[PDB]
Amino acid sequence: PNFSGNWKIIRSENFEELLKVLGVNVMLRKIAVAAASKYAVEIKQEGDTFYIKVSTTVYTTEDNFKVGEEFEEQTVDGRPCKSLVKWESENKMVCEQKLLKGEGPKTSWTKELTNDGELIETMTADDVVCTQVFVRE
Ligand SMILES: *C/C=C(C)/C=C/C=C(C)/C=C/C1=C(C)CCCC1(C)C
Repeated sequence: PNFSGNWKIIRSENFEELLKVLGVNVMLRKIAVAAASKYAVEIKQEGDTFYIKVSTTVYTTEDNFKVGEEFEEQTVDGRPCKSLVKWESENKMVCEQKLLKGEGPKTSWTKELTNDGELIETMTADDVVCTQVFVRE
C-alpha cells in the first residue's frame, strides 16, 4: 500500500486563510472553500515516479513528477512555478516552489501516508498552513 489510489477529501482546514495570504478577495475565497469540499486526488506511484490528477466538480489537472527532478506546475493561486520534490521519511514528501515570474509569498506542499490509511496534504504560504485529509474511495 503506497500512495497509489483514489482519494476523497474528508477534512480541509485553514484553506480560506491560505487564499487570503495569496490575495484572493473574500467572495471568491468562500466559493473556493466550497469547491474544495469536492476535492479528489488520483495517484499512481511507481518507485519515485508519481502521476497525480487533482479535480473538483468542474476542473481537473494532471501533475506528474519524479522525486529529485525539477518540474513546472502552478501555485495554489495559479501562478506558474518550478518545483522540486524530496522525501522527508518513508511516507512523506515535501515540495518547494519558486515563482517563474515576479515575487510572491513563499509556497510549498507536502503529501503524507499515515499508518491509519489517511492521506494528508499540506499547502503553505509564508506563515499559514492549510491541511487537507483524504481517505481511499
Ligand atoms: C500533491 C498535491 C497537489 C499538486 C495539489 C494541489 C492542489 C491545488 C492546487 C488545489 C487547489 C484548489 C483550488 C485553487 C480551489 C479549491 C479547490 C482546490 C483544492 C482544487
